[PDB]
Parts: sequence; structure tokens; C-alpha cells
Amino acid sequence: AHFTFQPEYGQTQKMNLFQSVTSALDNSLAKDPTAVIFGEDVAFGGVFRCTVGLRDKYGKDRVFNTPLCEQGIVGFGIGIAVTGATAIAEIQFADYIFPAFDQIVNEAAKYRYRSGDLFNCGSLTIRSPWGCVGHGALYHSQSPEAFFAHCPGIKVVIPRSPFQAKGLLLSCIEDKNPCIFFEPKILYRAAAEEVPIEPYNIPLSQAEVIQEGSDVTLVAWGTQVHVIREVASMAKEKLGVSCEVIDLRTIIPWDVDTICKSVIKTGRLLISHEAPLTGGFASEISSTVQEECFLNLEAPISRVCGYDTPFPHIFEPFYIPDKWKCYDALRKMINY
Amino acid sequence: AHFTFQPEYGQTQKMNLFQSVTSALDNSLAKDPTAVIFGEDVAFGGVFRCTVGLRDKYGKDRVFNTPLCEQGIVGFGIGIAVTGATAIAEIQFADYIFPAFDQIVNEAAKYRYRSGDLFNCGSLTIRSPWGCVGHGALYHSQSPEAFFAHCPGIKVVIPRSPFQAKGLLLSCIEDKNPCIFFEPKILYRAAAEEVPIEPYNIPLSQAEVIQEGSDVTLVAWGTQVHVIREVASMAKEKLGVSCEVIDLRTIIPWDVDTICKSVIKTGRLLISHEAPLTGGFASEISSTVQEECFLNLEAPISRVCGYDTPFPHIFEPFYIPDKWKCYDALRKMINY
Amino acid sequence: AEFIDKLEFIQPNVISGIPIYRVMDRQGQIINPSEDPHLPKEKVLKLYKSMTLLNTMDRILYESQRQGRISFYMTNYGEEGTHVGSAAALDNTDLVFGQYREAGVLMYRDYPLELFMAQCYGNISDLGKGRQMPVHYGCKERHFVTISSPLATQIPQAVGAAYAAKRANANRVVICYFGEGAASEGDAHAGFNFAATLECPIIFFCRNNSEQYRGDGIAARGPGYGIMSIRVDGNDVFAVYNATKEARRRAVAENQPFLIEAMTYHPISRLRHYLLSQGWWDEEQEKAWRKQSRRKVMEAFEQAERKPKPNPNLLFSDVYQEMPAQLRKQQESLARHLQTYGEHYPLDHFDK
Amino acid sequence: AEFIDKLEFIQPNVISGIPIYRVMDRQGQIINPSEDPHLPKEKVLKLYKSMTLLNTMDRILYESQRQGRISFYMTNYGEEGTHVGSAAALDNTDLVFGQYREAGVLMYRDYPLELFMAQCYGNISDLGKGRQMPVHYGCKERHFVTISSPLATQIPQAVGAAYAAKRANANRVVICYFGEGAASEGDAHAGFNFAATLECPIIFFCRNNSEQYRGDGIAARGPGYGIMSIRVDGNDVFAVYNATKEARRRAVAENQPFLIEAMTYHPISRLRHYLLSQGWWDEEQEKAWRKQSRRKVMEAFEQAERKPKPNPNLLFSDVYQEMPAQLRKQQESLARHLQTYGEHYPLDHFDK
Ligand SMILES: [Cl-]
Ligand SMILES: [Cl-]
Ligand SMILES: [Cl-]
Ligand SMILES: [Cl-]
Ligand SMILES: [K+]
Ligand SMILES: [K+]
Ligand SMILES: [K+]
Ligand SMILES: [K+]
Ligand code: NA
Ligand code: NA
Ligand code: NA
Ligand code: NA
Repeated sequence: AHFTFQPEYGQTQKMNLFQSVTSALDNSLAKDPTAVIFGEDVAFGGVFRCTVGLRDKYGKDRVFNTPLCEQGIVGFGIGIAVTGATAIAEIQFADYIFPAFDQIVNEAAKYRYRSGDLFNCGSLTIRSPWGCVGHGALYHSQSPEAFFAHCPGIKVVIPRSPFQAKGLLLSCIEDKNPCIFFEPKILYRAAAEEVPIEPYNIPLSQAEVIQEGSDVTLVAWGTQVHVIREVASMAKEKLGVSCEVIDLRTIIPWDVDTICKSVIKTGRLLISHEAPLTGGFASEISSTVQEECFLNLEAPISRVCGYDTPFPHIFEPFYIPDKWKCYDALRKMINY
Repeated sequence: AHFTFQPEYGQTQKMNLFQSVTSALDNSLAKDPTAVIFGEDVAFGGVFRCTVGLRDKYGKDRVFNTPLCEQGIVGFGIGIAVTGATAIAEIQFADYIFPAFDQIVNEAAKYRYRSGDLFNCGSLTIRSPWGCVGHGALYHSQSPEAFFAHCPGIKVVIPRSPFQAKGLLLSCIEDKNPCIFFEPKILYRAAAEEVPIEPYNIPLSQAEVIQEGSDVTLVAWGTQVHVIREVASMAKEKLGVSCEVIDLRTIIPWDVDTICKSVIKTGRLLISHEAPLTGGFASEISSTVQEECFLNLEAPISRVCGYDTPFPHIFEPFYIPDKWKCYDALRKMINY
Repeated sequence: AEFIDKLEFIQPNVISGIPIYRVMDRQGQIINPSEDPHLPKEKVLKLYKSMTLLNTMDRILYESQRQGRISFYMTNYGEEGTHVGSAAALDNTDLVFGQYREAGVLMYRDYPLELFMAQCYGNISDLGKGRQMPVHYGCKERHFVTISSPLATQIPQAVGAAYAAKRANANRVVICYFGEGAASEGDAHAGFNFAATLECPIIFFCRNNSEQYRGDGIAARGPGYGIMSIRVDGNDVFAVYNATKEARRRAVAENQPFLIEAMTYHPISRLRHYLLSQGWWDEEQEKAWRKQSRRKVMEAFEQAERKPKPNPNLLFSDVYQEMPAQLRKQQESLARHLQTYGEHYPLDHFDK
Repeated sequence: AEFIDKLEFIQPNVISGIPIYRVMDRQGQIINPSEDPHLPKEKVLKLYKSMTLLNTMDRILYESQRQGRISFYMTNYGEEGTHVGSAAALDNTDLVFGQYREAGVLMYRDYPLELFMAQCYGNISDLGKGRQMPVHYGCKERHFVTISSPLATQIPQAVGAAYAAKRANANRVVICYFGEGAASEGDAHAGFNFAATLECPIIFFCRNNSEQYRGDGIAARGPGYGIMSIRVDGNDVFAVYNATKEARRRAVAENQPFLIEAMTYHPISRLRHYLLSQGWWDEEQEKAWRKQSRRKVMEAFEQAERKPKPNPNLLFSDVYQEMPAQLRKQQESLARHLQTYGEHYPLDHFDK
């Protein structure tokens, strides 16, 4: 495997990432009688087991399958949300969110603005599996966040662990803006840790510094956080370099202030993501940090990303911005 | 108006931008018997008169209307192209390209790669009106290029004039990769100039330095080129600053080398576009130039873009990155 | 079903040309008394006055557009009957989704002339804050969801709203208006199918005024989705009313969708003939009403033109509910810019 | 059509339950001699052997998947008849578009076992260069367009190809296979409507094996689009063959689309009973063929496993026809990286 998963709110119990999603969903339906969950295949628990037992607990009118039509799922979701009911839609793989692109970008994101706040779909959240999975190839691997980041009016949120997932998903569900929640599917069974049983929230648009450091700032999100955490340990051991490791968490609106504050301290920045380099969200972080931190930057900002290709099947080990690719770029940046 | 339009291949005649498109299309159908043109409303000349007279000249089987369905238009186009026939699809406004996003990004862009080059849709070109128009508001104004720039496998091309349009459109039609050609609709009648009657090509992935300069490099595309051309003249007259003005032309794959060569010479860069700042294509240019030109950059790179909002109706004069907004940012950058 | 032992393709001939339901002929006479809705005088006059007030407004705003005083306009000519007729069959709180030809629904619901005008002018009275193109109307108070330019996107949204209404146990219907063109969009297929499989109380109201479809119009698609369907004469307000009324009653009771396809191309003329036959109107009333309507519309028009546009700060609000700190930074950047460069901007035409 | 003077909603009852065309009963007997295709012995045996060779391959690759030797697999169980039966009715050069259950079409077209296996293993013999997930087959030589994961995207593409074939004056059809689920996607509505309004020589082949639709399956949608439609028994290779054969002849002659809905859930059993009744097979032949098939598949399987994967450089080609200089820079970056860090990568399992 290319990563290793590692690491106050009442009683907790061991949950993997898919279980933490179920727990968020369950807490949500318990609290909010309007809330419904729907998608292609959610009734009997879903492909990744994220909705197991919810239909039996809450009823077939609240946890139900739609026809196989992503554009419809999102339009339908918008519609529910227009009435003020909580609509939690699932798109089975992030790769299949594109048929819904018009409903998300032209409709959901602009609903409140274009009406003068006479109507909104703030109570919509779209959750979807995301990211590489070892053998997903072109259409079961994709990381579409950069496409959505260029759309004012939506939020895009990506967690790194079961604890982070449940808190961030609850915040999306309760946030008064349409939210896309991308669940890193490679962690569904892999990452396991103590998760509060009862509801809690983690704030949106707030990065998390998971490790303080002084020579360089490392930024990623989802699974890639675990990669840069390892890269930090590699850098300490092999180079004597102290790395500050940051999980962005919310892609838009993003926490410009946390990232810039870190870079003022360290003077160097490397951003990593699985998505292709060109047009990827690392460009927006790099360009912003450069504007705000120009007098502190001792070296060019590094982007260690996927190549500008579709996501391959057999070649995945060579495609992904793994710990060695990140480490080598970090080394070169430190030597600058 | 917020811009002013200004400025070897055989006989020419005065053409505005819509006429130059018709001329490209006509030359294309004349040369290539497989070629067909189709869309919602192209048969009788289209909303912007771009296909006038083509159906009468080439036949109803070659210039025809489809049902009103953008996802279908692009899928259908792909299909034609799979057989090796030239398919020139029109999407009536760029704002309405989003229903086709899945067919463009998941299908067209990946067709050749995913098949090992057993099948392709290289002979597809999608042309669409683009950019602000004074009163288009949210859905007749949009500049979607940054959404497409994060998709390996497609080309995205935007011209600044009638001469540039005809040459770039012919190159798209004949290029062996699916191409999106965005026609700046505010220029359809406004910009007029001599255009060769017979076919010619302008290369893709090549920027054009339209004015040499030594203190700062200014990059834009479409209509915004005319804005930065004026800003250059403002800077010369008011500040004694020499501006190098570059029309990017091809958004992806973009001419990294021309832009970097200019910035090594000038040491400063300002990029401007109508699209919203966040996730906009200026981020990718800024982040790249910074990586390649770090030792030469005397100041932080400026991005003067649309705000991170939907495109408003009544507020358009306040929204757009006009000559004063560009000029002021350029002034501050020069004083850095 | 059963087996068949010979090969036979089903032709598109299956049932028929679907016939067009009519109540009133072109001379305003009831064709079949069993189908007369016997609507009261005051409501029939309200139907007539709504249609003609819309037509007066259309004349004036169309000319305003031709002069460049507003940037864009879409008239209602020939659709006045479908919209008033159907609107009259709904409950006040039934939620409406539409596109460009639905202003008569608002007009029937007593939407003020001042607010139609405010939206078209993008002025300070516009609750849409001047942000959309003209005729992109919306009213929360009158349960008329804000119109958006992209065709057919409202269709699956309307279905979601209807599913939510079913759950809320509402005695509420949703109606969703669209044209035959919009019915070609994928979102139309989504809406129709979702409404049927999810059992939603929704009326799909398709305006049909060769390149778009090859079957027998849009009504012939309904059965294939398991949707109860009818075709009506869109020039006949009573045919429209009757079909909408029965669709609404059944949709709400049975949680099932209905499709009405209204054939259009005069509704106003036909209704006027009806009024005369009852002794409910005459030429003097027609003359006084044309004068009063014109005065009402012209007063709204002149007022709307003279109002300032909204504060340019409204460019930035409602993007999200709250305003992100980075968006506020952009708003602050604009304000700093106008302090220095304001003489180059139309500040005097905008509030504050 | 005409007018109607009473209000009547058209029910989904219109024509019927569409009946299921059958030729051969579950004991392999022809039900109606007028419908016997009288296919020659050699082609019927080819139908049978193709179906059973696919089934043998399925058994072995399914187990390979369960062991983690390939990452993913989709079987063909129960669809063997629909695919071989329809494929036999096509001309060799008719272009096929599909999804996941169409491997029998390839098998009928003599696609090598080595190449099915190469794609599933992503090995050096894969003409797809190892880039897609298993069972995403394609063959230019056999006019089988490369399968992609997104559902229903092939439907409007198939229509475009058919429009192009019409122009080229081809005597060629296109067939487009999809499931009842995929028919819910907007792209399905696009395809069907475009094929009708643009008059395309295409066969839509819908596999139907409550939450998906409410009308009478997919065949009941055809008439509403103006598409000639039929429902067939998908366990009956001769019913499928006959329907495909006639659809192809008419589609190509008339430039019009046809929809076949094949009802599925054994086809192999039924065909085997037919062979016995003619004296065309027996238990000794069955035993020898099962042994030979298994040996052929196992030889391909073992060979496919032992082949190296392609050169990792193939990660970068065919993104565009040419390779952009900036993409070559990324390829060069990879090569520099493997020079230094290669011990951490499976270089020995990949070519060069
Ligand atoms: Cl007037
Ligand atoms: Cl006044
Ligand atoms: Cl086995
Ligand atoms: Cl071997
Ligand atoms: K939300
Ligand atoms: K091309
Ligand atoms: K709309
Ligand atoms: K597909
Ligand atoms: Na419409
Ligand atoms: Na229409
Ligand atoms: Na399918
Ligand atoms: Na199926």
C-alpha cells in the first residue's frame, strides 16, 4: 500500500471510515425529521456499506433508491432542499459526478445568489467516494475537486480519517450551503480509530496543522495527508529537516490564513495531490501563497501531483505522487 | 464599451468575427466532404449568424439542427468522429456546455488514451460563444475555460480577432484531438478587419507577443487582450512603463515557453481574465511561472480577474477586470 | 405479459394521434355542457383581465427592449390562456417551476406590476437584487420559484420538491412548466422517470407551440413512463382549467404524476366571446379596461425607470449564505478601487 | 389529430403488456415453423460453442478475480444467448457499442482468448496498453468500440456513428447494447430522440434482467420516440436472431432506428436441446468440447499471467495523438525518478 494510516466528545467506539459515515448519517436522520438519503443504490447499504441499516431504522421513504441517473439525483436533491428539507444525495463514484455538473454549477451553486435569497438549496449535501484505490483506473479513481473549486457558491470538503469524516460530514449536512463531501474510498476499510457515537462538528474552511515544523510547510488533503506525514518523517530522519504538516480539509472556501501563516514561519511550501498537476487545486494554493508571502519564500513552491493523463489501471504505482516523489521534490526544494 | 478593438495569405476582405467563423466553416466544408455542422439552431444561420448560407451551399445533411440537448450534441459529435468524419458541433452559449461535461471530460478527452489508440474522436471540434457581453448575466456571460483546463486530452482555444479566429478555428477543425473553440461573442459584430478568403492556419499551443516591452509582462486571452493592450498604453503614458503584451490563445496545452521567456526578460507578470479568480486559469500560469522564473521575479505575480461570484446582470460594470482595475494592479506591482 | 409466436414490431401508431381536449369553440360557445366548469363571473373576469393586463405589459416592455431601455424581453403572446387557465386551477400555495412563458401565472397570483418592472430594470426594488437577466422572475410569497436560463433544469427540481411535499403531508401539488424543446433535454427524462418511480404529486405542463421529436408530441411519451397524460387546446382557458383541476386533484390524492400537453401557436379573443355570451362584458367595458390597464402599466413603467439600481455591494452577497472572508476582501478591494477611480463608473445611477 | 370533447387521461395501458417474442420453447422445440430461421448446422454449432466457450472463460476469470490475480471481472451468465444470437444477425463490419455484458459479441467475432486475457491482466499483449479496468474490451479489427465505465455514454455516440454511416452510404448498421438501468440516464433519452429525428440506421439492444421505471419496461418507450420496437425472449437465441436480423434489414434500408428489449434473468440449455433434436450433438461431443474448451482457456490464462506488463512509458502516450512537450517533461521526470528510486517500484514486472 502507498500510505500508512496512523493516529473530549463523550463515548467513542472503533470505526473505520465507512462506519463513521454511517454514524454521521444515522445521527443526522435521528436529529432532523426532514432528512432523507437517496441515490442509485443506497437502500440496501450501498456499494461501500455506507448506508447499512439506515432504511430499516428510518423507513423506506427516507432511505431510498432513485433511477440510475446522476443528473436526476442532483436535480432531485436540489428540489428537496428548495422546500427546506435536508437532502443527502449519493453519487456512487466521484468519477460519475460529471453528468450532474450542470445541476451543481449552474443550479445548486447559484440558486441563492440568483434569487436574491428568495430561494436556496442550502440543505443539500452530495456525498461521493473519491480518490485512488490501487486498481480503479480511469473511472473509479478520480479526484474531481479542482473542477468544483472554480465554482462560487458550493463548498467542497475532504476528510482524512474516520474521526475527521464524521465531524466534517455532519458540518456539511448542517451547513446552509450546498456541499460536496468526497470520501476517500481507499480508507473506507483501511483507516480505523475511535469515533464519538454522538454528534459532533468539525468546522469547514479550516485547515488542521497536524504536526508543527520549522523548515518547510507540506499541504495535502484526503489520503495524501498520510503520505506527506510519512514524508515528514523521512525528511527528519534522512535530512534533519523539520516539516510542518497541514491537512487542508476544505477545498473551497479554503483556509488561506493557516497556510500563509505557516509559510511565513517556514519560508518554503510543497503541495501534493493525486489529481493531475495542470489546473489542479495546488495551482490556486501556490499562486495565492506567492501573492501573500513573496518576501518570505526562500524557494519556488513545489507541486507534487498526478501526471497530466487519465488515471491508468496497470500503471497506477508509477502515476501517483507517492512518498518518494514527494520526498525527492522536498529534498531539491530544501537544497535550493 | 469596456474595450476597444484595434489592428501574406492571398486576397483578403473585411470580416467581423462572426463572418470569419462562417468563412472558416465554409472553407472546411469545401475541403473535407465528410465534414458536418450541427447543433440546436444552426440550420438557418444561428443566433449569432455564424452558419448563414452554409446549409444552402452544402446541403441539409451536412448543416442541420439536432434536438435541444447539449449532452446529446456532444455524444453525437463524438460518434461521428469515431468513424473518422469531421464533426463540428455548436453549443449555443458556453454557459450551456455543462450538461455535456461528462461527454467531454469522461468520453472525448479520454477516448484515444483508454483504447490504446484503437479508436479516437480527434475529428471533433465544439464551438461555442463565450465571455461577457454587457448584459448577459449569469448564463449568457460565462468563461468556462478553467473547468476544461484540468482535463488532459482536450484542447481549449480562444481567439482575439476575426483574423485570429479563422486561423485558429481551421487549426482546431483539422487538429487530430477533440478541441473546444470559444468565440468571444462581444466581438462578433464589434471586431472587424481584413481576413484571407482562402484557408490558412494559426498554430495551437502558441502564444503571440503582440507588443514587445521590457518592464513587465501582461498576459490575457479573448477580449481581455484588447483591455491589456490599452493598459499597456496607459502605463507608457502615465508611468513611463514598457509593457510586453501577450495573447495566450491556447489555454491547454499552453505555451509555457513564450510566457516564461518574457518573464525572464521583464521580471514581472500580471495575468488577467474575466473568469473568477479562484480556480481560474491565471492560477496555473502564475504557479508555473513562479516555478520556472523564481530567480527573475522582482515582485509577486498579479492576477486581475472576475470576482468569486456568479456573473451579475446590473452590476457587470463593477464586476469585470476592466482597464482601471488592471492599471491599478500594474501600478502597485511596478512600485513593489 | 404473455408470449407471442410471430415477429411483429410495434409501430408508433399505438393508441393514435392523441386527440386535443376542447371545451369552447372559437366563437366562445361551450361544446358539451357536461364539461362546462361553470366558473363564477368574478373568477372568469379575473382570467380575462389577467390575460389582457399581461398583454398590455408585454407591448410596453417589448418596445422598451427594442429601444435598449431594458436589455432583454420575452413576451407571452398566445400563451396567456394556458397560464391563467392552469393557475386558476391551482391552490395559492402550490409551488410553481417554469421557464420564460409563465409570467401569466404570476399575474394571476397578483404579482405587482412594480415588481415585474423592477426585475426587468434591475432596480433597487428588485428582490432578486438586479442579478439576473430580465424576465427571470421569482416570488417566495407567491410560491413561484426563480427562473433560470438553462433549459429544463427545473424539471427534476420540481420532482424533488413534490417528493418533499408528499413527505410533509401537505395537500400541496407542484406544477412544472416547460416547452417541447426543453423536453428534449436529459433533465426532462430524469424528471419524468423520477416522478413516476418515486410517486410524486406533480403536474408536468408542457407547452407545445419535426426537428425536436418524431413521435406524437410530448403527451405520447407519458404512458411509456407510466404517467397519466392528456393533450389540451391551449387556446381554450376552460379546457386548460379543467385538465389542471382534475390533474391536481388526482396527483395530490394518489401521489402520482400527470402530464398535460397544451397545444398552442387567440385565447384572449375566445374568452372575450364567452364573456359577451353570458352578458358579462361589452364594448364600453372593453374600452375602459384597455385605458385603465394601459395607465396602470405606464405608471409602473415610469416609476421603474426612474429608480436607482441597487448598491454595487450587492454584487457580493448571497453567493453563500454568509460571506466568506476572502469574498469580503474582494468587496473591500472594489470599495478601495471606487474611491480612487470612481469617476470612471456609473456610481450616480446606483444606490448609496 | 382530431378534437375530443370529454376529459380523459390516457392511462399507461395503451396497447398492452407488450408480449415477448419466442421461437423455441424451453425443451428446444420450434413453436411455429413459419418463424424458424433454418440456420445451417455449422452456424448453429458456432452459436453453441461461442456461448459455452464464454461460459468456460467466465468460470476461470471469475475465480482469478476472487483470488486477486486480476482486479475486477464481470460475467456473462444468462446473457450468452442475447449476445451470440444478435451478433450472428449482424454483418461482420457493423459497428458495435456496449457496456459490460457484451463479451459474447466479441467471442462470436472470433476475438482471441489471448486478448480477452491480455486486457484483464493489463499485460504487454493488450492493445489497450493496460490502461483500463478489466473487461473494458475493444477491437478495431472487429468493429467493437472500446467499453468505458460511465453508463449510457455510448448511446448518443452510437447514434452519431450511425448518422455518419448513413452519409457514407454504407450498407452498415450500428448496434448499441445497454441495460435497463442505463436507459434511465439522460444520455439514453438523447440517443433515442436523436436517432429518430435524425433518421439513423441503428439497433438499440436493451437487456432487461420497479425502482428503475414504472411503464411497461423499455420497449414501451420506443413508440413515444417514434421508434419501431419489439420485446424478445433473451433465453431464446433464435428469437433474438430473428428480431436482430429483421431490425438490421429495415434499419439499413429505411434509415430508421429499431429498439429490441431482450428479457433475461437458460439460453445454453435451450440451444443444446435444439441441437440434440436435429441430431447435431450428443453427450460424447459435449464431453470432448468441455475438455477442449477448458484446455484452450487454461492455456490462454497461464500465458497471460506470465507475460510482463507494458513499458511504464505507455502511461504518457495517446493522451493526445502527439505528446505535448510538457507531458514529455513529466515522462522524463518519471525516468529520472526511477533511475534514483527504482528499487521501490515493480520494474521487473514491466517491460523494458
Ligand atoms: Cl409602446
Ligand atoms: Cl415615479
Ligand atoms: Cl477455476
Ligand atoms: Cl506461456
Ligand atoms: K448543506
Ligand atoms: K479536432
Ligand atoms: K431553467
Ligand atoms: K459506457
Ligand atoms: Na422551456
Ligand atoms: Na417551444
Ligand atoms: Na448497461
Ligand atoms: Na440491468
